[PDB]
Amino acid sequence: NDPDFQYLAVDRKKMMKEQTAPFDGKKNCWVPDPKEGFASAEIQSSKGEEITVKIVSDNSTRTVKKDDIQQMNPPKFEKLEDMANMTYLNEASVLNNLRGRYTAGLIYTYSGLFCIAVNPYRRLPIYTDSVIAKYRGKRKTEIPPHLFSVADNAYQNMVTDRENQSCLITGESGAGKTESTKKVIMYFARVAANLNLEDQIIEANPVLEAFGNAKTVRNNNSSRFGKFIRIHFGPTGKIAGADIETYLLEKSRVTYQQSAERNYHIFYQICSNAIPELNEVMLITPDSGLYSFINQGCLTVDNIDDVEEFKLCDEAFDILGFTKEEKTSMFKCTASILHMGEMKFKQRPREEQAESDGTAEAEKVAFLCGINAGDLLKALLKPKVKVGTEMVTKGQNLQQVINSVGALSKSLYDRMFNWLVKRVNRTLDTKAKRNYYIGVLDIAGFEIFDFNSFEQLCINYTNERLQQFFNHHMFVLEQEEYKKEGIQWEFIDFGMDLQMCIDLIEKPMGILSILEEECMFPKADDKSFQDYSYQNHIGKNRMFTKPGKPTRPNQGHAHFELHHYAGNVPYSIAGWLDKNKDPINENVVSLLAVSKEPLVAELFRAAFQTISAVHRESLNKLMCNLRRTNPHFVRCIIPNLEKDPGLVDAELVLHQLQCNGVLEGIRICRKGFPSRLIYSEFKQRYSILAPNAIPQDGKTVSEKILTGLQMDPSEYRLGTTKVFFKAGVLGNLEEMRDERLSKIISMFQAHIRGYLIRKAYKKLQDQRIGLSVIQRNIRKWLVLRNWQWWKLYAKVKP
Amino acid sequence: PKLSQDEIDDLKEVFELFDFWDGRDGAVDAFKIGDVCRCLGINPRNEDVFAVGGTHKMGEKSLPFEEFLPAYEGLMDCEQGTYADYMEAFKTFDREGQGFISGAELRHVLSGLGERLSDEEVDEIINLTDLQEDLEGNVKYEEFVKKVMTGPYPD
Amino acid sequence: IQEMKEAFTMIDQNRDGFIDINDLKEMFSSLGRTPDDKELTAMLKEAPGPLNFTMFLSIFSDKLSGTDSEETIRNAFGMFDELDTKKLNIEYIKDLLENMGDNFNKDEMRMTFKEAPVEGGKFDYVRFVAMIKGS
Ligand SMILES: [Ca+2]
Ligand SMILES: [Mg+2]
Repeated sequence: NDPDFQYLAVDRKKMMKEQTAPFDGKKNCWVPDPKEGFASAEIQSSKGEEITVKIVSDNSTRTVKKDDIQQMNPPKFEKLEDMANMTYLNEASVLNNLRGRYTAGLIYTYSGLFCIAVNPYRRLPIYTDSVIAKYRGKRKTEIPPHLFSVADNAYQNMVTDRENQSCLITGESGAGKTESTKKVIMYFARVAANLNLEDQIIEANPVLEAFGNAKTVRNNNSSRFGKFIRIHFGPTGKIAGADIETYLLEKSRVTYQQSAERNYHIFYQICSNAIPELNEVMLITPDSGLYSFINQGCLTVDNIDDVEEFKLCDEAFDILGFTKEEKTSMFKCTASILHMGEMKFKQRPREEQAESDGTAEAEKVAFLCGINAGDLLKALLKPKVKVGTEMVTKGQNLQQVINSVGALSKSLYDRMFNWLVKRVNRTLDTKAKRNYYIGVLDIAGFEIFDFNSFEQLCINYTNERLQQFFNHHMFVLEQEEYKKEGIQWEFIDFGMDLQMCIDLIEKPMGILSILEEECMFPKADDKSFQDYSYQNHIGKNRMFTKPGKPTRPNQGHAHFELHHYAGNVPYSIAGWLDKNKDPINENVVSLLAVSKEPLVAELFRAAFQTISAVHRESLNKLMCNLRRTNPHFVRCIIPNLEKDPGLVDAELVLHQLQCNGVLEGIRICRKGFPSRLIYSEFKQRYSILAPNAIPQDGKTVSEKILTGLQMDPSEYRLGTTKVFFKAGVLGNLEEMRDERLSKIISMFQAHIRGYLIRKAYKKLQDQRIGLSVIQRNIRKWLVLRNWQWWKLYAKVKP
Repeated sequence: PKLSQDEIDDLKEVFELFDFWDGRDGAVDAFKIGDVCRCLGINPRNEDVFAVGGTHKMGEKSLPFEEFLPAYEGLMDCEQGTYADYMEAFKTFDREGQGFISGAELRHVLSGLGERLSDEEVDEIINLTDLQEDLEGNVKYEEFVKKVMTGPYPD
Repeated sequence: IQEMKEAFTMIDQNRDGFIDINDLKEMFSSLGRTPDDKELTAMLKEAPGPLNFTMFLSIFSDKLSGTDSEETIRNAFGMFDELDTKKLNIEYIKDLLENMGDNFNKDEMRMTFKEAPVEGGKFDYVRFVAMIKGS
């Protein structure tokens, strides 16, 4: 209760100070608020599948359905820590306990396995060596909800148990997921030597943070790639150093900028007057609105001013280990792309074969690469093949090439990235000794939009796969707790339901395969593809549906809906067979292979396939890896869309918690026997429900209670140490307690009322004969004094 | 649920006596039909009595023995509490878990919960059982719960 | 049995060895203006005829038949006065008499408290039970 936990748990006072509510359990329940998502209520009269209802703070009489009506967790489970412990387990109930702890500064909670966290918008004491000193070694159930817990517990994992650990952290970068990441290592160190690595990597940030992070419609800055910062460990839990890896980064942002989205930040810092000394050498002008591979819509941004970094980056360079010599190749190389999209040509009139006009830029980039400006168009315009024996030049439709370049614009970058990594993978390759690690993957999570396409279907697929992974985890983690309790029958693996949706993507004649197919045939028509998938799916798969009812504002009508854990998503397969083609012109390779510059050499040094094709595998690479690492989780959440502390647009969290997996983990939880209890803390809490059948043990006292009570076997399952009940069970139990005490007290009160009176009774019987004697004679007297005769006697007494 | 002629005889004297306090006339105010039973031997509750005629205020409706006896039936059955029933409930406040509860907590239970008693009433019983609040203001809810149960005329 | 034969002679004026409707107002008026005929006659309506001594103390004895001692009565009060204060609060005893027991009627009341010791709101019963018992 010390001033440290000041921001961790609520002072035991407001537990004893809760008052207003009694939980008329029968009535007060959550309701679907269009303004607050789920507001508190109380009922009155139930007609049919309709209900007449009024609100709490308000008193609005709404008419709601018997379905939209959600159950409310009793006062008991409030501001509750691990939420898999609530009796009722739904959204509202979840939503709240989060808004509740939040509406009380609290920003960490355990949703089963998932650790939830909300951005405060106000840095707070929360992180300190003292606190770190406390958790240091303490198991989950010992101290409050806190990111530090996941860590040590991850630490404890890698060291004690042998193998590797992973801690999947996610949440729109409007949740500051990165800072939390900082912490994870700060702690992964301030406890790995107490028998910087932290800072070092924070500089490289603005490097990769001017690459893989761009302004995508919904975020001035979004990591468009997936990092897995592995932090290895030697024979004796020794930080060996720090290494990174770059998972599926979208190259696409290179050739196809949408209307509100342009490339990556770099060209925006390069074209910006950060350095007039280096502003020309690449052959480009200062304006950020005149570059075909950039002017599709956006330019500079608000709090971004896009300068300094281009200068600070310049520094992060020197800093590590690589002269300005290669550093230079960079600046320039980056330019090649710029002009590359700025190249022009033409074919013939009613014939198929291109020709130039932009040989200057062709000359530009070419030299900025050490290639004969005339070398390019030779292997580029009407290229050269390489069949079995003699290479035949392939006539060049504006098609194949126009894209072939969009391929070079990218293809280079990708490497020019994978390389850049390997480098920073070197700088810190300050190797000591390596045996294990505790990597920390972060990937852009699920995406449901106003208009969904190919790029979406993929991230999800990834995610769809990712979330599975978890299910399975929480499956086995459950499979032991049950058997560690003796109480154990079983239910099939959880991660199976997700297969249906997964195989409807990956597996052979499936959404992906098809597209992987039609990207070869030269008749690929958006509708042609649409056609095959249906004939291939719809009508006979329950994961592949058809664009239902327009749910929100004004949707962007599409061709189908995939049944994702998150929900059924609308995917507009329009222009897919057009974005996915990643062809290979086996010449440019060699051609770019050893031009004149070193890099240019090794990179290409070291077809006509597809992104998905790589995606598919690269993914495996990711998943497979994971399938061998005690998983951990962290789901940061952006309270609201206005960096305004306190505020909470539930809506914005329900969608988030819907895409976290949390809500599904719940659904997963719901099924079995969640709410477990120590017979110890079970009897004392629920002994009142059948006081007369308790001999007056513990695994017994409870044994009975449930029994005398009529507890339906379905409802629970006794372990050995503790007892498990069906979600919503305790709810009843509570309510029961609630009336019995209440009554039992009244009986006790009405047994006092007896006493008090059995007491006076006699005093009351004697008193009768008195009121009678008083009542009797005062009458007699009243008679004599009124008697005319008693007037004579009184009259004279001679 | 079938008073013996002894049992009935007893119901009379009481009823008889309780009607000499509202005014002989063979009528007992629906309000005392609770206090009457208490004298007979049953510790019914306010809900229990309100649901047999029982008026909330005195002098709202009077009862004849012929009308009364009926009601004395419904009350005989009303769930009467027990030592465990009680102890157990008084045990959910004994956080210390040693048979003690704040002197004021108690007062709270007895007149702040369920069918709130009356401060005078809480005093009367507290005074009638000499539940001497000890040292730091604490009482053994056990022995308080055994006295009230054994009535005001000890075994 | 004495205060009837001692004041016997004067129980009548002309002494016909008996009584006389005219010897009634004889020693009646002597003190204060007598009453109207029906009263003098009705006042005789009790003993259904020629009254004698034993038939006199059969009316004057008939009345005081069931009255308790000045201590009984006394005691009948204090069952209400517990702190042995020798006094009932005014409203408490009025309530006793008028709503409980064999209630007193508004008149019965009126007569009961016309001249009843009552200072500061405390009916002094030990004395009132003298105002009664010709104390
Ligand atoms: Ca009456
Ligand atoms: Mg005469």
